[PDB]
Formats: sequence, C-alpha cells, structure tokens
Amino acid sequence: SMQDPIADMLTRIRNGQAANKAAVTMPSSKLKVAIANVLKEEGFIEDFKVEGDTKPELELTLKYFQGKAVVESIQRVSRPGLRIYKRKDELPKVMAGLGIAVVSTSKGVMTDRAARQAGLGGEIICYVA
Amino acid sequence: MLKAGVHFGHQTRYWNPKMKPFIFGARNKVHIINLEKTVPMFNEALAELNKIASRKGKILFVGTKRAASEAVKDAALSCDQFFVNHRWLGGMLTNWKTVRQSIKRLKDLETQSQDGTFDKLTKKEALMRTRELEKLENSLGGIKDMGGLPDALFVIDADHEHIAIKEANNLGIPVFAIVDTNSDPDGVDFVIPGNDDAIRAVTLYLGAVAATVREGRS
Amino acid sequence: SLSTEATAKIVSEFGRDANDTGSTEVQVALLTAQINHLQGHFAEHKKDHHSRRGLLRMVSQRRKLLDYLKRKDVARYTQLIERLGLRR
RNA sequence: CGUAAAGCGCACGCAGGCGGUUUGUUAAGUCAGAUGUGAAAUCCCCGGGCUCAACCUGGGAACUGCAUCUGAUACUGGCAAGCUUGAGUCUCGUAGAGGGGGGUAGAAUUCCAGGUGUAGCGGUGAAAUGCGUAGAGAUCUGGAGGAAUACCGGUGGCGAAGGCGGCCCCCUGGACGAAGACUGACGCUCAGGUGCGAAAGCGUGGGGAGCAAACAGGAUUAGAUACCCUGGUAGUCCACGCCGUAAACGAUGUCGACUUGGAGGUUGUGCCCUUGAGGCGUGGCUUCCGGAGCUAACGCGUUAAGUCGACCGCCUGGGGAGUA
RNA sequence: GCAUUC
Ligand SMILES: [Mg+2]
Ligand SMILES: [Mg+2]
Ligand SMILES: [Mg+2]
Ligand SMILES: [Mg+2]
Ligand SMILES: [Mg+2]
Ligand SMILES: [Mg+2]
Ligand SMILES: [Mg+2]
Ligand SMILES: [Mg+2]
Ligand SMILES: [Mg+2]
Ligand SMILES: [Mg+2]
Ligand SMILES: [Mg+2]
Ligand SMILES: [Mg+2]
Ligand SMILES: [Mg+2]
Ligand SMILES: [Mg+2]
Ligand SMILES: [Mg+2]
Ligand SMILES: [Mg+2]
Ligand SMILES: [Mg+2]
Ligand SMILES: [Mg+2]
Ligand SMILES: [Mg+2]
Repeated sequence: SMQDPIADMLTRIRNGQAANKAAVTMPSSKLKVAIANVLKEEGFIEDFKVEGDTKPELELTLKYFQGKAVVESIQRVSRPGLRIYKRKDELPKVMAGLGIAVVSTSKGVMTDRAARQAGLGGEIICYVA
Repeated sequence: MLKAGVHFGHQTRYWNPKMKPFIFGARNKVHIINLEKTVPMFNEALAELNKIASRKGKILFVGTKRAASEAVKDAALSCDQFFVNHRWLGGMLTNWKTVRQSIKRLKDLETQSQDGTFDKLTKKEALMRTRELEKLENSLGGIKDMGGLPDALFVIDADHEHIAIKEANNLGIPVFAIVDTNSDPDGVDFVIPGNDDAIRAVTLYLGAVAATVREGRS
Repeated sequence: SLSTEATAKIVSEFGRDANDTGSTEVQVALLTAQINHLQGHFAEHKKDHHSRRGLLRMVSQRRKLLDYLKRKDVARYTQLIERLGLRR
C-alpha cells in the first residue's frame, strides 16, 4: 500500500524528468502543494496547478534547460520508517549551497536557507539539486 | 513548399517511439508525417545549408538505396558538391587519411587509361587492372576531389545510413538527414521528417538542397 | 456461495434497508451465515483443504471487521455479537 | 542477497513496524529562547612564564547531555467530526485438469477357459538365460481384475505453493468483467505461532494388471556387486495417521506508486455497423523480442534485475560443516 | 557393442 505519499510525489518528478515528460499529475494534498510551492519559487518547476474539488489532482509543469532536466537529483530524506529532525545549526546544505533542502518548520515549509535565516529548525523533507 | 506526396510513411509496426511528436496520425495502418511541422524544420535546413554554402563549405550527399542511388549523382552534377551513391565504406570519415591512398590509386588508374599506357598486349594490364577503376569509382567516384572532411552531411535515410551518422557525430560535422518515421532521431542535428524511399519524395529533397546551395555559393 | 434469497434476507435484517449492503453488520452477518453453513460441508469433506483456505479467509475477514466495529463503537459491537451468538 | 556467501517451499496471522485525504483541537515527538546543572584537569582557541621546546599557567570556548520555564504548530502522534480515490459488501454474467465425495464409459496390458493351428517364439551390437511338441508364439470367442485416461492438448487454463487432464452427478473455494448502489481507512507487512506442503519413506487394514529398488540368472569386461537381457519382492493404488524434505527454481520475499514500444495467446466488455471467417476502443491473466536505465558481465527491461516507499527473511573467504 | 591409466 501507499505509505509515503511525499516520496511518490518526488518519484513522479524524478521519473517524469528522466522521461522528458512535459508535466506530471498526481493526487493533491496540502503538504504536496506546500512542497510544490517551494520548488516553483526556487525555479526547479515551471508552474503547478490544482484541478478538482472532491478529488483534487495536482499537476506539475516540469522545465528543462538545454534539453536536460533541471532537477539533477531529488531524494527523500525523512521517511515514515526513519524520520529526521535537525536543529537550527544542524540544517544541511545540498551541494555546498547550490542545491536546497525543503524543511518543514513551525512557520511552514521552506528551504534550508529560509529556515536558517529565520533561525528555526524542523523536519528535513528532501534534497533537490 | 507543401505539395502532394512525401507524407506517406511506413507501417505502424516499425514506427520508432522517439518519433511520436512528428507523426500526425495512423492513416490506413501506416503513419503519415505532419507536413505543417516539416516545413518549418525543412526551411531551417535550407537556410542553414545556405549559410555554410556561402562560407564555401563542402556538402556531402549520402544515398545508398537503389531507388535514389542515381538521384544523388544527378544532384552532384547540377552542383559542384560531393556525394556517395553506393555502399558507405565503414570509416570514410573517421580514418579519411587511410582512405586517401585509395583515392590516389584511383587517380593513377584514371591517368593510365587517359593517355593509353594501359594498352599492352597482356590481359593483366588490359582487363584485370582496369576492372579496379570502376570498382573504386562506383564507391569513391564522388569523393575523389573532396580533399578533406565535409563541412556538412546530407543523408536520405537516417537508419539505412546509420554508419554515416555515427562518423559525422564523432567528428562533430553537422548532420542533415531525411529522417523517416521508423528512423532513429537524436543522431542528426537537423531532422527533416518525411518519406525516404518514394521516388517523388527524395527527388524534391536533394533537388531543393541542390538549388539553395548554388545561390549560397554564388 | 450463498443463495441470493438468503443474502437478501440478511441484508434487510441487519442493515438499514434492502440497499444498505456495505454496513459492517451486514458484512459480518453474511460471513457468519456462510461460516456456519460451511460447518456441515467440512464435517463430511474433512480434507477439502483448498476450499477450507477460502473459509479461513472469511474467518479472518470477519475478525478484522468485528475489531474495527468494536473500535468505532463499542455499544453497536456488543449488540451485534449478542444477536449473532459469537465471540465465545 | 537471478548466476560470485545470501529471499523461509508457500500461505494465514497475534505482538511489533508503517499508514490515503479534509477541518478543529491537544502541544507528546519536533522546533525557538531563557534558567539550573553538566567538578577541576585534559582536548581546542587567544595570551603569559621557564634562554626555545616539552612543561607550567590566565581567560574563553567546549562538555553535542539532562531538567525546568516560556513560546511556535508545518510535519508525526493523541482526541473529535468528516470525506472517497485504498480496502470491503451487494446485484447480473463469463471462463477454467481449483478442491472433496460418488458413479460410469471405452482402448490397451496381464491372467483364466475353449476353438483353429504348428515349430518356433522372445531378446541383443552379437548372444544367452527364459518360454515351447506336456502344443508356445500367432489368431478367434468368453470371463476376471487392476491401473491410467490416446486424439482433443496448445511457451493453453486453474490454484498461495506443492500441484491439478475421459465423461456425468452432488457439495464447494477463488478469480475476472459490466454499470449501479452501499460501508467510510475497516489498510500493508509480519518475529514467535499456526496451517498447507512433490516424490521416497513409516504405521494399521485392504488391493495388486502394468511397471519396478532389493534380489536371482544370462551376457559384457582385465574385473562389472553397473550400464544391456530374461525374471522379480517392497513400492507404485485405496482407506486413516505420521514424516515435513526437493535444482520445493523465475536459483528473483510480500504490498503500492511511477517510467518509450512491437508482435502473439487466453478470457470479459463497449461501440460502428450489410456491405463479416469486418472497423475502432476498454479490463484480467499470460508468452516472446527489445528502448532508456540498470548490471562485474551474462542479461533484466511496465509481469524490472529500472525509479521510489513500507515491512520481514537472510549473507560476511574456502575447507572442517549444515557436521559434533 | 565394449574399451582404463599417465
Ligand atoms: Mg554455485
Ligand atoms: Mg549462490
Ligand atoms: Mg497521515
Ligand atoms: Mg513539546
Ligand atoms: Mg570540566
Ligand atoms: Mg614565550
Ligand atoms: Mg493530527
Ligand atoms: Mg514465521
Ligand atoms: Mg507417496
Ligand atoms: Mg504403506
Ligand atoms: Mg500394505
Ligand atoms: Mg531389469
Ligand atoms: Mg531447503
Ligand atoms: Mg516444481
Ligand atoms: Mg531458494
Ligand atoms: Mg520463493
Ligand atoms: Mg502476508
Ligand atoms: Mg528483453
Ligand atoms: Mg544435522
């Protein structure tokens, strides 16, 4: 059964990018939208939309640069079987800051840089380069 | 411009999934190319070919199938460009220096025939050695005076001439090809979707480039 | 498995009406009826192992539904087992 | 952890681990700040003093911890109310060697009785043992009994695996499709545990045609406790219990999601319909070849050995040894 | 048909 919907969202993005698919659609949720918003702001995904009310469907518009996938790599960090929490000083940085890590803080979901600036730790969601 | 023919493709059995974007539909079980998409890319091909032609670059025509073997030669006579009408020898470009001596042998064979030094009583000089001239000519006939690597590659079939594409990609030479529904893209910098074996299809193709090259050459 | 007439009787007896078939009471009652009916079958055919595997699925399925109902509402669960005379 | 050591033979399942989606609430986990404590030395940083150094020494940092207090509420958990897409129930159908019980049919082998009939039959590379003038073999008639179901039959079908082929009946499990309705997370996995589990084997009682370990004879050979030949007991069959092992193999654990294609088989279903041993769609299972990717390579390749998540099993050089 | 060993 599906037990980690977030990993499914990341897997769809990774598989879609490798398949050169224009967009990927999946069931929508508030956490998925929050993660998608961070990706859109950082420029990893062109845009995202939510269609439907009873069963909303989240669609992500992938983007490519020079014919290669923008998202070089994306991996789940915190998992249902092993969840990871980091303090303010322990926040990791991906590829020496070139990448970002999506952190679920008390103030919401934001990148590692944003969480570090706000001085708030939280659960590490994933690394995307 | 857009006109009759060329749109016809091959059976859906042998279609290449990489070519899904350039197929307009499956008519009568055989895919037909999207002409509205071909004209933009095609017009870009002539424009690029004209640009290099204005740079005095050397264009190479690659046609091996019997249906177009003579057609390429006709274009090579309408314009001063080079061509290959028969089997593409493996390595015509990767080891061109190795093929240079083969060209020189053909020149010597051509010379001996012109001034009549070959008219010796022995059949060895008269028959056996002169039979090599047409053997070499039919394969190196259009490449004799190239004197170097071509500045661009023109191919009638991207799959039947896959060897030629690989050599051009290795040497970085730009590749223009009449890529068919079943052919493999991604090996050609400029792709011209359409039929590759229809007589009325190719003649328009090599005829078109044979013209724009002349204006570019000036 | 179970006759349509018998199935309809159970649905109207335990469910809200003749169309409410998904209720936990209906599902548990239907499984209980088949389990009790199959008791005679396995009394004579003792080594019908292949069919017995299907019976054990009904027993396991009934237990899962009964536990869910007990968690959701204890009062309804207690009444159901009393009516069906099970959980011994 | 396909083949190098490594996926339990296969399942059901308690404890345990994990868990779709929405709102509110709680603030346990988590996070922020402060407070107390975390001895000194030591380690580390900036200095000072022994001619330098070792050494000694001032201050700081550190002691990643624990406890309290005050806050934050995104995520996880608790509680309450929900929702339908996971899962499940109901209605109408379809296919199948799925399982258990009973009955029955035909071909054939062997045996028994009788007729016709006469010197061979049988067997091997060759031969012999063997059978036969006490009438064999062959051929015809009738009877008895046992076991298995030719053709159909097909990288066809069904089952969790093992496995399951004549036909008919009785009892019975699961799967799949069509729309519609209902329940509303009831789910996934599973240590221990429990159930099933080829063949051979064991116990008791039957049955025993064929086949055939052991055994006997005849050959072969330097020898032949074998291969070959002629015989032949257990066993193979049934009833009930036990054994619990296989190269029990896809040498590939279960569940869910995602990722270019092509040609077939099998079983439902929608639609166009006069221009049918037709045309276009949509499900389940299944065989083959191949793209990206993956792999030490071989190869795998939407039924993954690709890209991910949950849980369990298992491996750590060979031999000794799966042995004491 | 049988036909071992270094
Ligand atoms: Mg081995
Ligand atoms: Mg092994
Ligand atoms: Mg949740
Ligand atoms: Mg707290
Ligand atoms: Mg101290
Ligand atoms: Mg000093
Ligand atoms: Mg909650
Ligand atoms: Mg176990
Ligand atoms: Mg046995
Ligand atoms: Mg016995
Ligand atoms: Mg006995
Ligand atoms: Mg024998
Ligand atoms: Mg074993
Ligand atoms: Mg087997
Ligand atoms: Mg194994
Ligand atoms: Mg297995
Ligand atoms: Mg299980
Ligand atoms: Mg393959
Ligand atoms: Mg032992």
